[PDB]
Amino acid sequence: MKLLVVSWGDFERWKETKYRFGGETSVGPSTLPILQKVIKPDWTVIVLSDTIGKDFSSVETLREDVRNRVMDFLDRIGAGREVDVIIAPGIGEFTHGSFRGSAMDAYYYVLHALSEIIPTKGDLEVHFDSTHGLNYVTLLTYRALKDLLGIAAVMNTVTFYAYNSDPFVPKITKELNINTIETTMVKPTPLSEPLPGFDEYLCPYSMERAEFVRLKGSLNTLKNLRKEKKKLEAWIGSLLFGLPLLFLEEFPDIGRLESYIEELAETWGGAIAVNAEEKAVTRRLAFGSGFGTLVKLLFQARITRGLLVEEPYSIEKLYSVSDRLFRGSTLQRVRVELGKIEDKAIKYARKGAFPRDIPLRDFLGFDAANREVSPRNVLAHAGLEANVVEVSMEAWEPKRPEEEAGRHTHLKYTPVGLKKVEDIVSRALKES
Amino acid sequence: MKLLVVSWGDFERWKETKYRFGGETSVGPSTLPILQKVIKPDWTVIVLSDTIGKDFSSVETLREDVRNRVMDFLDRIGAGREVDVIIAPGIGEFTHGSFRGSAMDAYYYVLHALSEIIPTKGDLEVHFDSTHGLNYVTLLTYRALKDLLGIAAVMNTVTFYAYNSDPFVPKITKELNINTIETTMVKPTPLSEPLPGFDEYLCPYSMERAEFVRLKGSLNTLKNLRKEKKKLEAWIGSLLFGLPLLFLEEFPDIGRLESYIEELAETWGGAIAVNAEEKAVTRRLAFGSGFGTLVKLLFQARITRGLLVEEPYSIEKLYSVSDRLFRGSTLQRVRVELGKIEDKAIKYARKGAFPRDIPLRDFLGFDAANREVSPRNVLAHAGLEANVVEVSMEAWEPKRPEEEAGRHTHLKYTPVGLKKVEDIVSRALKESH
RNA sequence: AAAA
RNA sequence: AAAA
Repeated sequence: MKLLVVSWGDFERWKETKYRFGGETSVGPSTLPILQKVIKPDWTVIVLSDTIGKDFSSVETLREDVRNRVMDFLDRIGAGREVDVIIAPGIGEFTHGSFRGSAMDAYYYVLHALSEIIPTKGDLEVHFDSTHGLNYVTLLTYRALKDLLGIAAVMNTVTFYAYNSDPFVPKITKELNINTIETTMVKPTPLSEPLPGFDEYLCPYSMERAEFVRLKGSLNTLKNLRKEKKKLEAWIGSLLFGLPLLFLEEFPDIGRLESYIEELAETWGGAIAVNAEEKAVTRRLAFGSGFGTLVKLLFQARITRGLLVEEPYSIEKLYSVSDRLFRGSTLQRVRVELGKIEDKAIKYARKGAFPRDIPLRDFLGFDAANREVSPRNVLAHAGLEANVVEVSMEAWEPKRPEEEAGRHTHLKYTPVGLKKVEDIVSRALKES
Repeated sequence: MKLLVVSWGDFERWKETKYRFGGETSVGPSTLPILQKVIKPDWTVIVLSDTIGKDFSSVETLREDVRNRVMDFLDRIGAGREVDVIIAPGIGEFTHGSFRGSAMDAYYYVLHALSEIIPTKGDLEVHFDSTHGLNYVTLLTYRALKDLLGIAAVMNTVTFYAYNSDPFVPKITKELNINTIETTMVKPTPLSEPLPGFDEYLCPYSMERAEFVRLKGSLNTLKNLRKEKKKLEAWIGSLLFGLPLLFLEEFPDIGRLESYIEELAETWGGAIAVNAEEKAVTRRLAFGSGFGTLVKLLFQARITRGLLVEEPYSIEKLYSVSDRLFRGSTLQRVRVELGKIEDKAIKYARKGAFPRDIPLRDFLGFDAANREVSPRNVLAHAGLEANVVEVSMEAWEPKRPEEEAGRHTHLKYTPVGLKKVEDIVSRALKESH
């Protein structure tokens, strides 16, 4: 699936010019037609600054005013139906109004918007045009794209192209080439940051500190993350460190994460004070890093949702999860660890024993006086530590035990063992 | 070490205004003086475009023109002269003259320039200003900056701050606030690229096929790299996959890497045609991804050179190297592998046994089942695979051998063994890309 | 070329 | 420690 993203400023002030790109030529005031003609994208995203808004009655009359004039202009040069328009929150003192807020709200807002548009299934071919955006909006849009495509690259092949035209110089211009300024095959980069302190999800820009303590107290998100923070960090660690059984058991509730983000989102929007006479928007809450982390976490969950197999969690299923999720030395580590448990299960099967609800240490046949659960042993053995995992073999009549054992041997963490592992993986994620 | 990097356009076109930043305030046409007042950097880097220069009698009269005008502008404003100026190869047809070539030249040029500036020892606090920058130069400077800092963050703590001022609107503007648009603890990202084909180092932009083929065919770099490729990729993989013995045995020659980057950079430089009459700069050669990879490879080697030692490689040495290079489950896996060989050395020592030039499989006491060398076992055992490693125990008189065996036990790849590991690690680096 |  |  091919995707085109473009960073736009004040699209009206652009002049009639012609553009060359990929054995084609075009005439008009923007690059989008000839980009759409050569690239043939399955979908197009237009990131604009809201600061081009003129009518200041409220927030919906700014998001509307801007969307009216955008859709007018896309008709003028024929950009078709397959188009999403992200009106990011810009800032500054302009001719037709004022806009005050955190500069970084544009990143978090566009991160959030992109994370609902970019597909979570199949391979991605992403095309980015920086020709006519603001310096900071184009930079923040770029970083927001790469942050999400990095997570997408875990499960799928992701290629990224960035474009920019020859500079438009008004007095001496004949035609502007669309120069390719980047081509990269995007590296798989799973979420590798903990969830921050419960002060870094929404922050007060121009809100009184006593009023903040009031609204922070009413948000059900921060109270529900008080419980789940450690269970979610355990899942983040599962991908980063190669713990396939922890990946499955700690798999987050996607409906629940949707609702946390929706609440922080509409809480932010509802703190935007619009004065129609002073012509001045004021975003009194700013998005914190924690909002970013939840959006990246939800995106990583959607990307990997296909790998959440039905219980019980057998060796054959853990191999299958691992083969999709991990690469390099991590994948081979996990395969040797599962292979060890499988070979033991084969030996048992040949003797006609099928141990049920046996600690992994007893299954592998360990000495006593090594029951302490260490970081080293949890991370070095793909999270399959001898003192925190319980093994079960569902009894069957073997014919080819070397093939059957993997399907019939099931692993789970003991309730005590899962809390120790959560603590270890969460701590290791914070020391990073 | 605090570093300020600043993306600039036509500084002569900018209007006088006021800037707010970190409690202090500033009158002037540029953000740099207040950025310096508040951040108090140890060194400042200004990144701007060739396309500002006005003298086409030579390519070196064109850079000293831009440099002189930049030096004069720093006098006009409060800014100090403690600065490096990077004049990147820009594109476009302007009134004062024309500039043609690959747009991606700016990326590779700035990457190269920054690799010679960014210190390869100590922690790094990096501050990046994009207010005055032009779109592509700023994206490409940001990109090149992050790519090098990611390699730096393997050995040292690196923090990245990014700034952009409120947008400027004529006469409405009283004071432009300088916003922080990024604050990042830079993740350790070792190089995960193979060296590409000999098509992708220098390419012809505007040059006859035969003249290019002559220039390409004159490069010592491409001939040497043909044979050196696999050892360098084996080294790249050692950082990525957690193979501490391969890191030491395959540590590249910095002199040769320096030599390859100088040659390709001079070939590119010398292929710039400056037409004095009709005011035109044509860069007849373009940099390829291969140039970028080499610049990054040398930077990573400079960053890690402090870990290298002479040929006898002890378990204690592999421990201390691993604890600097590796993190997460990769580090913990390496320590378990070393721990196993250490614990076997302790056992041997208590018996008064000190085996020499013995295969690791015989050292650990293995079956005759599996002699084949597989990617699975090479990558899962931190490259310490039983059929490619030789153990040597330097004889001593033990008293507390649990603490003594580490220094007196040494690991070597066999000549056959090392070639098997080079293939597996090289192939795995190319399959993972 | 601080809204190609 | 069936390369724990």
